[PDB]
Amino acid sequence: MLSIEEERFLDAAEYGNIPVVRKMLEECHSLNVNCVDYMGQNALQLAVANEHLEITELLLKKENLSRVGDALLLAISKGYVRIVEAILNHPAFAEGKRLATSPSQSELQQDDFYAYDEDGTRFSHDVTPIILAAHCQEYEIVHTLLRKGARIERPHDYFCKCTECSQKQKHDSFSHSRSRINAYKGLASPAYLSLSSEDPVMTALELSNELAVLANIEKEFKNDYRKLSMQCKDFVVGLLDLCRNPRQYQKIMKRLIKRYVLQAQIDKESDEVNEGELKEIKQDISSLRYELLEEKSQNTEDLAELIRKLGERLSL
Amino acid sequence: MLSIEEERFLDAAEYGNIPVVRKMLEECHSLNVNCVDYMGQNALQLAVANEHLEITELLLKKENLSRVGDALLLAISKGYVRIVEAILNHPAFAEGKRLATSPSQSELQQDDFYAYDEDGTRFSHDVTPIILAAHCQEYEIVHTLLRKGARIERPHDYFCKCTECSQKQKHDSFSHSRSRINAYKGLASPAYLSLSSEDPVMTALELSNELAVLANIEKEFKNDYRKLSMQCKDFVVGLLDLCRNPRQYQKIMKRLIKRYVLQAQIDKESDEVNEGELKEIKQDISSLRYELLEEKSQNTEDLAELIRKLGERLSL
Amino acid sequence: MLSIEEERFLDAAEYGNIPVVRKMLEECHSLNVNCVDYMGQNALQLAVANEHLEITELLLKKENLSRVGDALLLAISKGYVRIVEAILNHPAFAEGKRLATSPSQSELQQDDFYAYDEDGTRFSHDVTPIILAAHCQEYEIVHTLLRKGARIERPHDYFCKCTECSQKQKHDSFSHSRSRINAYKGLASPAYLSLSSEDPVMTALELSNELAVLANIEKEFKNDYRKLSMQCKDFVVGLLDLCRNPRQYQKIMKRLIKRYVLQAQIDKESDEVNEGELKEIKQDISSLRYELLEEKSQNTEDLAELIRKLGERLSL
Amino acid sequence: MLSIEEERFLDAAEYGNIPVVRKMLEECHSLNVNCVDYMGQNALQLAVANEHLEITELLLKKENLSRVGDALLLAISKGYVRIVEAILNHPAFAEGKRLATSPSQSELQQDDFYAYDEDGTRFSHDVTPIILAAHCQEYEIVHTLLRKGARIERPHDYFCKCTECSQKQKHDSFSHSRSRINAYKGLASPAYLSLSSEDPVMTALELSNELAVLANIEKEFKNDYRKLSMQCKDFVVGLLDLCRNPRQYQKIMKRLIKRYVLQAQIDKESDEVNEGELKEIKQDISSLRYELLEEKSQNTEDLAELIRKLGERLSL
Repeated sequence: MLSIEEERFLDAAEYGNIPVVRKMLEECHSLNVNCVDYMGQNALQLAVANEHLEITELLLKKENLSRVGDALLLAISKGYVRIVEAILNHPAFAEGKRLATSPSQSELQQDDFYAYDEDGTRFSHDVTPIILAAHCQEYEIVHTLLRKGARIERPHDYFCKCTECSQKQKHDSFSHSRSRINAYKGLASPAYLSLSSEDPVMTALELSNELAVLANIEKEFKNDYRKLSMQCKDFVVGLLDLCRNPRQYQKIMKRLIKRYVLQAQIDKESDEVNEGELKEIKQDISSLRYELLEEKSQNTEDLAELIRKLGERLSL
Repeated sequence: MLSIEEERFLDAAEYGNIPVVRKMLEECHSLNVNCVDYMGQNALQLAVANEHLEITELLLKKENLSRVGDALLLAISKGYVRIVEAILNHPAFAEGKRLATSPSQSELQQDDFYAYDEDGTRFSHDVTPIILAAHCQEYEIVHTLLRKGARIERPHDYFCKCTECSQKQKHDSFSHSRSRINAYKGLASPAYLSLSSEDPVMTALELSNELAVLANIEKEFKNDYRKLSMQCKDFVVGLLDLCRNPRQYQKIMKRLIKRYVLQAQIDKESDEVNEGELKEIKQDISSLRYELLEEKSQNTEDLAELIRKLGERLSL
Repeated sequence: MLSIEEERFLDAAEYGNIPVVRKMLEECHSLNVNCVDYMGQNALQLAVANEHLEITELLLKKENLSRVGDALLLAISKGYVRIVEAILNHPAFAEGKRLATSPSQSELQQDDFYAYDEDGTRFSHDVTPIILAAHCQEYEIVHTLLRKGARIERPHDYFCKCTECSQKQKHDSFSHSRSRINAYKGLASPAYLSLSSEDPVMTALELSNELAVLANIEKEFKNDYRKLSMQCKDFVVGLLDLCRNPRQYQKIMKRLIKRYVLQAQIDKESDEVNEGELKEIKQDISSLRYELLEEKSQNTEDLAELIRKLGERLSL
Repeated sequence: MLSIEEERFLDAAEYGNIPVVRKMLEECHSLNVNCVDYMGQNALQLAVANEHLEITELLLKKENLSRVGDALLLAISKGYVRIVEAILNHPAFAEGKRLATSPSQSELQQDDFYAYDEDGTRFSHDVTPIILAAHCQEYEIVHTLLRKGARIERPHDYFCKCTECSQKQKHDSFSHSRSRINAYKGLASPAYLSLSSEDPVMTALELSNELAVLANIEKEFKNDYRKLSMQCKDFVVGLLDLCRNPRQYQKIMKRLIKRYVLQAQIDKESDEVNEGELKEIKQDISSLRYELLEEKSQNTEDLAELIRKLGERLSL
């Protein structure tokens, strides 16, 4: 099943045995990168799912064997930012990986024998931030390149083929659950009020259909909350006048962008507390533990070298 | 009542005085392992109930005097995993201790003059994980050997004798509260839908009796939540078709196992916060405190040795 | 108002500048122990109210000037235990300070120009644990000596004089709010069911009066919760039989003591989280900060001494 | 967009790279203080909004380029105290900056191209503590100088001009939301009951107007809660008599000040937990990480110097 070195390396990747991870990796043994436990653990997914930044850095140093897609979906599926910046600095990125032109075949950084598929066999990596409304990740993605599928309503060329394949329409309502959350339309492309006011007529035309109804009604609710929240955070008369309707308009829009984003980040920081955040704090404490103890052992090794030098001097 | 060394050793076992625990244990005094305070504290139960992993390792190094049963029931009664792996690596385990063939007599790793009996004088150690739905501990136990009592409904050979003894039927309803929680039937033996659908008829036949009624009704509720939750996490048509009803079936079942286990672990990590987790964090901080301070004292001792060597050189 | 050394010493007593507290105290300046800020802060009350154990130890080393009563009432008014054990090891204790024979005059370890009076000008120190139901502090106190006022109902010798003085009857209902909470009657003196069943008739005789009514009704509720909770945690028939009514009786009573105390400590550890616990965690982190940084500065001082010795050797 | 040193300095100002902040600042490069990211981040606002006290100290050491107004509004908008004391020790303060005599023009320590305006283009810095009811900050401010606008009801000299300018009346109701919260009237100027009883007639005269009604009704509710809370915390008859109506009166008022402030601080410390406090704890852990690791690297540098000295001795 599992050798001794595999269990050492996997518990090291779990619990922040960072110098032990070093002394396992820089030894040239048959290290067997991508060892999987009873579930999909993959020795890197554990490092992402437990806030181990430098372990992910050391694993991305070895670009021989990896599974980067589930790693990025873990790092976005929770509120991590540093791990996302570490994963995006990789030669399988930087205008090498897009989302629009893609068949049903799987490949590198598309999960197969996955630990978990997030939400579908055809599922973009810019869909996970918007369902979670994580803003800074969308800054990073749209600053790279806006990754939106630009969904289409029945062209019937190859869309009818995928309609005849399987339950694609769940992914259709899911793709419309992309385009109307707070974070992307608060960051997409200017005159946000125009796009916000062109959404709910389209989702009511979706409500002409009768399959996924209440979800689209909730999307209309979210659009209404957007409109009211944009009407709330206004002080002077000109703010209200251009919320009702050149350079000053774009300045006022950027001001309301800043206000809505910062009040959304305040509203995220006034909630209850999940246990995963305490899991992250415990892993921080354990990483401090192993780093400080084994670098103190390195200090004792340097003192032993100095003692050997002094003993060689005293023997002389 | 208590000597000075006993109070030192007990507060050391409480609060993570790990090098003080070392300098007490490796001295060959009359150390009096298994000293008990005002309640059952036992100098090891404090280490388990306060997240002190290395103290439990050092105490399991001395296999002279111990009380392992309450230690394992503490380590499973809370969400500890490392302490469970430390306790199970012990010569009172590894196919040396089973659960089925057992009389009413107590023995080693069966608590007597206990700090606490968990739920009964005849109570298996694989019952505590399932009431708490801790998954990884059940992976470890069933990977050792599935430990289920395989309960029986009135054979009247010796079961009638224990019926005439005492209130065994509370333990009967308790033993049926084992077999229907999420974690074990999500991990027992394949075609989980068959076992889940054979449960509620049997618990309705229990509802023919009128002693413990609402508990069995709640078990039927939990089975219904299982069935609906298994119907939720499906995407393609074949998933729904084999949830409705060879190799592909077993693959689809393992996929749904992975999905349900990971969404259950996400649902555990989105709750409120008990104070015992902050107790664990405070004990982590205190363990860091004592480790770093007294190993820094060891560093000063090494520098004092180097100073004595340099003074002996300068005197020469 | 405040000199520079006073502000240094007060912020040191707040935030865990433990070696700075050392280098202020062991210097023989006019240190002015008991400096008070804008409110009652007293340079020791800050150490108690912010979890600074070693600072309280160093302040109790200097027994020249102090204010111990408010310190003990802070340490009991929150859930501290180590600070209580540190304060009780003091020559103003250990059968030197009692609670029954006491006039209205204030003295040492009775607060005057206090930061705060807890609940009254005549208020025992064993009343604060029972309102908070902190168990281990009551173990320590009753193990020293049970400190109960043994309240009396209208003797009219000097009780009528204090009745004619002021609103003593608020303290009368408060003194009856001592004697019926979970922790003391779970730890007072055996046959707890007898005392629990003799309480509510007496509090109904208090309900014959009409001043503080709903409080006494709530005390009767708490007594009912006690009786039902004692009826819950029973397994064998003999437990129920002696809960209904020699050596085995005392054994069964001690078993139910252990069970009720441990389930009460579990029920305390499953609640929501107040911000004061995070204040304690932040003060732990700051204490680690200042200890590790300034003892690392001591290590650099020792290395500078070794460098001076090596330079004196190389000059030779 | 951003150079390499700018990204290094900004992530250092975020995450507590305190010796890296030192080695960036004390190098005499074109460091570009006040670099702004995608939103207003300003390299100091990140240090304030993430609990980095020594980074704010090092940034206030360089008084060349700064933005102090948003820094103080961040430090007061959350519950920080040490950062407020660090910011107020600055030559743009100490009776150099007032609040009453001020036109509509912006200047130093008045935000422009701000990250965020808190509540208005004319908004005093003593308004943020009272809406948050932070007590110690108001002690510091009123101990400097009470900063209240002393609002006026229609003088029509220049007040009518600002009435004709814009929506000033939102700031009028906001300025009345200053003067009636718990913290300031619990700390303003004696006979608090007189001011508390002169408030609600004035806010009912505001309720003669019909624009902001329910807010003023809530202010009357808060005044009623004040009056009832002051009536609660009384024990002797004289306390009730002077709450109903010389030296003893002022003593009793100061006693009730102490009692109400300390019970308000207890009521703040019994709430649920926001995630921003865990953000502060994570930043404490990361600051400990970088400090201890890079000062341990300094210790290794000192040992390397000692090794070079010993090698020069052994070569001799």
